[PDB]
Amino acid sequence: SWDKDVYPEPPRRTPAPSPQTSLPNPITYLTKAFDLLVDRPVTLVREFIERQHAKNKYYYYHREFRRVPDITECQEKDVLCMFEAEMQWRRDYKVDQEIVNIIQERLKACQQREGESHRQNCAKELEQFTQVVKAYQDRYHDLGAHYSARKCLAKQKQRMLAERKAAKEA
Amino acid sequence: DGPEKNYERTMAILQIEAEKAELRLKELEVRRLMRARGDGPWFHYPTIDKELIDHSPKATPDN
Repeated sequence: SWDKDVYPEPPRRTPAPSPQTSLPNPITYLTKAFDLLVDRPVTLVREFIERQHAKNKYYYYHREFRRVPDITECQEKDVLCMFEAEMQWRRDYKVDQEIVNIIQERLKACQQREGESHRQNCAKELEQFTQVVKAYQDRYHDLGAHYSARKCLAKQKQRMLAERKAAKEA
Repeated sequence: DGPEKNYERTMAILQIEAEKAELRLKELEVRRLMRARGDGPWFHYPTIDKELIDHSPKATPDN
């Protein structure tokens, strides 16, 4: 269905029913009615559709992009190299947006799953969210609507220069 | 159109436009030098033709 490592879940722990009353549980009998009247006919329809799909099985693939030289390796104003480097940077930018979305979805699912214990039990998801947001912010934030690989590089070199100076003074 | 056709069509467009931009910049530089120095085919304002001069002996000797 989906990669359990990319979208992890803990092992579910349900407690067995432990009635302390003589009254019948209306939920238990509604569950039987739902299984018989709703789930069973629904499952039959799907199984029929699944048979048709097996008769006609065909594939689609995930496009793989070869790495090309990046903007740091492009001569100034050499548009042919800048174009390939720029299109690559844009593709990675769209991928990093989705990486942050994956981490945000982990954080949101953990908070709902852990209930009232979420502040303690979701620490690791929160910490990972904090790190990827920091990395994403360093790469791309404040570039403006006309962002480009060139502006991304100019921002990185500014950060690197401040980091070198800070260590120099240290 | 597939993404490879558009991608490589873009490169062909970029090559033509980039080459034209370079030629446009050279022409401005070439024109500037030719006009300032007059050593090229452009801005070649005429001077009198020397084949109009008479070289035969004249009526008097000093010329």
